[PDB]
Amino acid sequence: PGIVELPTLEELKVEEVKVSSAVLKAAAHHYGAQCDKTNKEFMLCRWEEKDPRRCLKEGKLVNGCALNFFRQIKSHCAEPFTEYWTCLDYSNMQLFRHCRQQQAKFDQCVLDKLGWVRPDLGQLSKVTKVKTDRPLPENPYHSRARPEPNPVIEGDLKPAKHGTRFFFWTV
Amino acid sequence: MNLYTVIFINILLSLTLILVAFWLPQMNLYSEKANPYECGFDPTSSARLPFSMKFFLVAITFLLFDLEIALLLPLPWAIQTIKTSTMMIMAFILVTILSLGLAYEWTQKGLEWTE
Amino acid sequence: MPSTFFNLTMAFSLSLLGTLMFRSHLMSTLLCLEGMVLSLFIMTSVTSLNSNSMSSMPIPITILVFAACEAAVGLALLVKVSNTYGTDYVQNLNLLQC
Amino acid sequence: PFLDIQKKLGISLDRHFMFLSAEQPYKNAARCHAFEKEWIECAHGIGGTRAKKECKIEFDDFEECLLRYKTMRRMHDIKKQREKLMKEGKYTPPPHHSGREEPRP
Amino acid sequence: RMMRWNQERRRLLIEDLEARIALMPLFQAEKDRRTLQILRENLEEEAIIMKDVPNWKVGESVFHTTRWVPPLIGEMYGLRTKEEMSNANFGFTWYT
Amino acid sequence: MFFINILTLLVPILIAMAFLTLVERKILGYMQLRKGPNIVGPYGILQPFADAMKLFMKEPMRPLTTSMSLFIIAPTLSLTLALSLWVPLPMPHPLINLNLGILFILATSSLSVYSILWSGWASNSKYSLFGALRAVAQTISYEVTMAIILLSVLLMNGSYSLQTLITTQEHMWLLLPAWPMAMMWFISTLAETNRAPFDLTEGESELVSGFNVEYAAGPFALFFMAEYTNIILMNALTTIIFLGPLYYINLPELYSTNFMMEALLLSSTFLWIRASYPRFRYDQLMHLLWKNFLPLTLALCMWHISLPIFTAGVPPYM
Amino acid sequence: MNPITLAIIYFTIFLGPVITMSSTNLMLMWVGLEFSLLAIIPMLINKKNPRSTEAATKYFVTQATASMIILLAIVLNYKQLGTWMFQQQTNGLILNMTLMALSMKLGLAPFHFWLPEVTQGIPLHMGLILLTWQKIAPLSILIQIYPLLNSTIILMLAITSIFMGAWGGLNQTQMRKIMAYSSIAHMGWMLAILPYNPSLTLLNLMIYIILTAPMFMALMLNNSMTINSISLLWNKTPAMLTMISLMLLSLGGLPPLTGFLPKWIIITELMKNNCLIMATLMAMMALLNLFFYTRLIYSTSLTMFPTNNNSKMMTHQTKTKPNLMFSTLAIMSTMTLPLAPQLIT
Amino acid sequence: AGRISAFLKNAWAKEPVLVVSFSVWGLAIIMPMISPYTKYASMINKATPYNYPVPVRDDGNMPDVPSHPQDPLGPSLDWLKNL
Amino acid sequence: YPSKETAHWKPPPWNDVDILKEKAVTNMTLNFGPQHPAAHGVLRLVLELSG
Ligand SMILES: CCCCCCCCCCCCCCCCCC(=O)OC[C@H](COP(=O)([O-])OCC[N+](C)(C)C)OC(=O)CCCCCCCCCCCCCCCCC
Ligand SMILES: CCCCCCCCCCCCCCCCCC(=O)OC[C@H](COP(=O)(O)OCCN)OC(=O)CCCCCCCCCCCCCCCCC
Repeated sequence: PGIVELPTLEELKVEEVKVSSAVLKAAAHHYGAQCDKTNKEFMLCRWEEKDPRRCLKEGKLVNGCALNFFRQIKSHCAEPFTEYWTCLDYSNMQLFRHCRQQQAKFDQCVLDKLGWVRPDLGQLSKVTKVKTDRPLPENPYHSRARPEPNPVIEGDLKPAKHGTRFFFWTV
Repeated sequence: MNLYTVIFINILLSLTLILVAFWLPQMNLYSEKANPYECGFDPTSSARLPFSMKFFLVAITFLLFDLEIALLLPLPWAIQTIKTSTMMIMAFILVTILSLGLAYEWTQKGLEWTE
Repeated sequence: MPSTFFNLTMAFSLSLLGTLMFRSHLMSTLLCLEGMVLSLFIMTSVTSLNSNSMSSMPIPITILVFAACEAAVGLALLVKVSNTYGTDYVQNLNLLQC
Repeated sequence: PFLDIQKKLGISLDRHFMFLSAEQPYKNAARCHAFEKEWIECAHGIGGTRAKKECKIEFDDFEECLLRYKTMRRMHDIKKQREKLMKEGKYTPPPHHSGREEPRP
Repeated sequence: RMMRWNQERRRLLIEDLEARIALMPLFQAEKDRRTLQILRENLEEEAIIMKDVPNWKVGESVFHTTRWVPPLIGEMYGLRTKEEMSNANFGFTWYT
Repeated sequence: MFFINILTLLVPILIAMAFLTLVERKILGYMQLRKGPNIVGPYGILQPFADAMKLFMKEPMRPLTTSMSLFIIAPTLSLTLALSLWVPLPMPHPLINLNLGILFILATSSLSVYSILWSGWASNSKYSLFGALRAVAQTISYEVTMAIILLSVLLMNGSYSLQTLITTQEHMWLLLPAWPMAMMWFISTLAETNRAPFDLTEGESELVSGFNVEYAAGPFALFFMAEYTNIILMNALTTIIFLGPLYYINLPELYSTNFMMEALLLSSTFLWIRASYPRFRYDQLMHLLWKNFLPLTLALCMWHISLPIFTAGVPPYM
Repeated sequence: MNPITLAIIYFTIFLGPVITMSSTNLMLMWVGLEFSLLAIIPMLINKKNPRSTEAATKYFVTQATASMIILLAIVLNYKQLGTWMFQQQTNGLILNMTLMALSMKLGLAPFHFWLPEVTQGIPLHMGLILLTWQKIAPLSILIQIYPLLNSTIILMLAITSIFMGAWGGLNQTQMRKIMAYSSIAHMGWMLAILPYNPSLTLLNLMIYIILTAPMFMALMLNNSMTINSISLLWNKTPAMLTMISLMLLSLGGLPPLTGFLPKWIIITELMKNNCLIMATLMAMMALLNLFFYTRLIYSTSLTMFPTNNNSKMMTHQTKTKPNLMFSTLAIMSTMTLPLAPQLIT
Repeated sequence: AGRISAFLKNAWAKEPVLVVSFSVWGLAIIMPMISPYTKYASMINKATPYNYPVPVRDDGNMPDVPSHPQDPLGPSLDWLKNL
Repeated sequence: YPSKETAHWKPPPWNDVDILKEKAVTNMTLNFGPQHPAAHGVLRLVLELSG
């Protein structure tokens, strides 16, 4: 068949976040609260257009929003966040329940500065509407034309002509 | 990889122990040394003869009950379902049916040993 | 996966060949039946795991349940045969020709 | 089925897990969900004979997704040509295929 | 006590899953970008290797449809090292 | 470093097994108004090493009627499965972290039963055959009952891992919610480990020695090591499951110390029970585990199905 | 058997084929087959004699092997197509293995060697239950996949089934063996018409069931297991000789009995599909079947074999054994040829 | 009835294991039908977010779904927090 | 239709219960003692056991 069209390394080049998973989980709730709109736009485009090559711009926007978020944290709340993700990184599961004083101090810092409020229980996990100017793909599966059904026969149900017509049986 | 490594280490350790146990001490074996043990007398018959089993029905019941265990074992993931009423009813039905089978066999003396 | 599935199919073929080619031991025939069952379970399980068909993952457990009921009934019949004859010999189980 | 008691009563005792693209636990899509969906959408309403004749493209795509025969043949041809070029020495692997690269998250 | 502690554990699990949900779009973007990069360098290597093979289309799909087919582990790690292939195959299973 | 971890798990478990033999001799003696070994070594502490060296410098038996392959295979299989069952236990961190830990435990225990069975059949003797058949009946009864017990307990726990059991018992022992099935699990571990009153396979008075009556020296030592390692193993599993040691993230040494103390107490309880009670008859063991334990186990399994549903205390998946 | 276990066993015997016919999933059809086999074994071995034990053992291992081959076909189809039904493009090897295993479950030649032996040594009511009820579910499975099957292998199985059934019925004197070879021949006819028109397969199955049921009931009247035992029926139940003769002639396919109708319409459909050689060979072997039926008729009805002295005491005693459903089935299997367009669809 | 109570006392004296088993079976049957927390288990399992909440495309016609996670609209878990 | 290969056959019994030769009960014989803890040292208990 036809060859596959996939973008080049220059199109796939972006400023990646060289940030560990414990750091991400420490900053998880505020990243989900502040950078929510761009992330939801990227998830909407990914779940509408199944092709990942149609969403590279949205992915780069997501990376840019995450970079801006972490740069803001580094600018204002460096030390409490540093000790918070360190205490998170000590645990094997990175459980939130082991480090609550560091979480409280980091939350206080990002509350008195930057006005950020941690999301409550059940807020990040609910379905949100999102406004976008990207058109809805009418044929996401690249489906061919469906074959037409059989020409169903209509009409009144007349009796059988000359009975059953089974050999010599009259009716 | 780590589990395979420690299993192999256990295998090597036990093989080394039985190998040194068989090649370290002095060997002196003769016919009466290696004849089978029957409390000082010769065995009347071979031990490969048929040996009657008085709990064979309980063993077959154990096969069926072990498969009932296999059915009941996905419960710790089944309790996470959205429709907990259906799961609870189905689990109750399964355990009640198992208990009724056990009670019927107990009534019909299947748990008792033959002879 | 295809080499593994071919080996599992050949294992089923060998177990079926053992079932179809009797020796003196009905217990050995039942063991060949259980080997066929085991090959079927492994084939179904690796197919479900390869295709990520968690909806069809209860099917191997159902196979095990019904096959264990089959093995249970076979053991009960072997008990009856041994009570009749003293052995489980298929050469003793032959008096229905006339 | 030989008897359509399930369709007459409207129940679904076993009709909801007949294929890969059926209902799945926790919405974990099976492999070739899209291909099987396209095959069933094509084949629905036209009968078995017309489905075999006219939905051959969808069936072939679904079969290729499920068994990956042509993908295996293509990868085997690529690797065989690569190892032949290595044997005659007129090709070298790139660094990112030979183990040393610049990783990305 | 088990009821109260299990309810608290459920709340903690929901908090952890919400953290995962908040981190998921970035992970998805990075994962598909990495997959596209690996497929691109595999395509370039296929162009280099089989340029002399007759009747060979570089990057030809095996599907009649033009929609996206997510690549297999064998597709995206076939031309890389055997240790990386084994890490992709048995890594999670053999990590204990 | 992983090999060093293997060594520092395996070697201390073996030394603890040997000193479990010594402490069984001492505790049984002091419960029998005598002293037990205090001559070989300072306080008898060189007695297990003396016994091990004597057994490994005595010649083994290779009887004429005996199937050599299975006769050799069974004791090394028993020791390997004992150490394999030891490998995934968390104290509070396991050497090998598994998801289906208790399923691994059940499979390895049944394979150890197979080691006993193959030893009894390979040693072509009538007392060995008696020991094998008694092992078959015993493992039938305790297998079904212990499987249902562990199913109910982990239904309360929520997953098959054992660090999850530590997290479950972070605030309270499972003995308080699940003490009847804790008693039935304790009896099941006695029957699994073949300890009195449910030994019945190394029947000292009924048989001569049972399944290992033809085994001598080295392989007999392997069987004894496997059995006593299984004793410490099952008591360690019991205290991990039911009597949750205090776990703190900053220091796991407190967990290890509490686990050690409770496991020592349960092992001493095993020796205490062996001193106290006479042996069951092996049909009475099956009748017990199938007529008293099993109906109550099914009822409590239904109760633990219902309990998180009507209390909304369904445990977390992770 | 206490009524609790009677209800459990009979309900599972009923439930097996019902699940098989109602099931969309091949796995549920297979577990219906498992239900039928497992539930019917204890009633086979219920009399607890060595012959019943041998019959139960042979039936168990045969059906277990055939069910394992069925399960192999189902798993291979699930591997190839990802679904739980042979839809249209399943492999011909898979379909042929399904056909072969279902033919071994049905008991048609050359997989027929167990059926006269299993039918012997079991009581007459269990032979009836076997030879009527146990064939519905495998036939339903075959009917569901009729356009996919291989006509060559099906026709070979059918022609050897009819040949071996005719020869076996010619040789045997035991009534259970005679009925088993009759089952083999009629199953051959049903399989022969299966790929072309399964409606005729169902018609022949229903005609065979309503002919086999009262013949087994008439055997059940006096426990006549032998040609001689059914031959002295004139002293025991003289009023049943005419219906015995008519039902045996209907089994032979003689016009104007209604048992001529399945063979007639199957031959007609084969002629429509241009298999004249197969149709003619099947008809000649059906004539051989009619020969051993006619010898049975000569023994029981047209001649009068010598009787015993204790038959006087048996005539002194009175019986209530023939049920209400015997005569209905006998009449509907004897005098229903003029309703042939209604019997066909 | 007096004879029923006498039989129950005799069973409790001689075979208490079966009495406890039947009582626990009955309690496990009847307890979820009377407890007020029974709906809460299904609601907790529904509220547990194993899958990503896929956003919907807003056409301006549904006002019930929230635009942002920190909005008053949507299925809040205050009942679980205060449970 | 008797032939050389089937002339040795007998008709089946009227009640399908065949008269079989009574198989000898092969009970296991055990020497309980004299070297046995329960045999008190000098007892040779010959035990005929079924199971
Ligand atoms: C690991 C944690 C600790 C575990 C315990 C460890 C310390 C104790 C160890 C003692 C030594 C044991 C040595 C082996 C003993 C073997 C004998 C034996 O145990 O036999 C079992 C005996 C058997 O008794 P039996 O056999 O004598 O009884 C006769 C029975 N017939 C006639 C049928 C033969 O007891 C049991 O089976 C009971 C098991 C435990 C039951 C617990 C029930 C608790 C209450 C439940 C709830 C009740 C209320 C319900 C709701 C009401 C609401 C209104
Ligand atoms: C004397 C002969 C003895 C023969 C018998 C040997 C018995 C060994 C001990 C008992 C084993 C019982 C069965 C265990 C099967 C594996 C259990 C299991 O759950 O393994 C899964 C685990 C990781 O999986 P999971 O927990 O999901 O974790 C994923 C994220 N961490 O781990 C894995 O996925 C690792 C997969 C491999 C684990 C088993 C390794 C076995 C090694 C071979 C042993 C035999 C060697 C051959 C004979 C040598 C000569 C005698």
